Amino acid sequence: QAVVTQESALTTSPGETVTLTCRSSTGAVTTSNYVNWVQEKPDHLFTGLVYSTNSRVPGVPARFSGSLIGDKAALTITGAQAEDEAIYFCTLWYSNHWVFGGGTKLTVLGQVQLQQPGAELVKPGASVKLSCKTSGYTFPYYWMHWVNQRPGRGLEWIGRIDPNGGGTRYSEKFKSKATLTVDKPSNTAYMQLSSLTSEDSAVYYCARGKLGQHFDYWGQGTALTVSS
Repeated sequence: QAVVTQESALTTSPGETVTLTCRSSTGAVTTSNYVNWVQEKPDHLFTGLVYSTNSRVPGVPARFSGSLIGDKAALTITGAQAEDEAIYFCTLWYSNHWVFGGGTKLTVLGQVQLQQPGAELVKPGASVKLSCKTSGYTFPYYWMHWVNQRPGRGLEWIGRIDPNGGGTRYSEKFKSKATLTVDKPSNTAYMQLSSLTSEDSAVYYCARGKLGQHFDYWGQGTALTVSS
């Protein structure tokens, strides 16, 4: 329902400081929105940088820091590097669903694995079960989220599953379309999509998380094409 707005693009130079912001259409961003910041490199390489406003994901360089500034959330890069040229997304929580910002292309002048099939091709009307095989961590200690991205459109949160208890939570838009399950013996999360139409053509990502700590590691996505 809400709309999350980021700068279209920004340009910085190595060694400089750059600030990206994340705005909520409903009012000020508070810590109750649990903003996460995720970085997209080419070849569908998403990595989480900050979770829950200000916590840095372990292993992320110290030059990344998250905070609140005025009514907005902010990602500050102090001493930017050429490798920081990428697209930066923020996510906000609204009581029961995540909403993605539109992303900021940052131009710079000058172990845990989530394995997804690269693509799928099915005729309309079919059902499919996408997979996400994990390694490098103990599977049932983390939730698994699913996110999709339609061509020319933004990231949209589908839902999550907790492998231990089994509990799921879905975005209203996807309740009739998607069902999340796990197979713990093989460290695999599944998402079943039913009665596919051409509007279901998109890249579908699995992304790791746990309570208060979401979107740190990502699969590379399954590009699903529905066509007759």
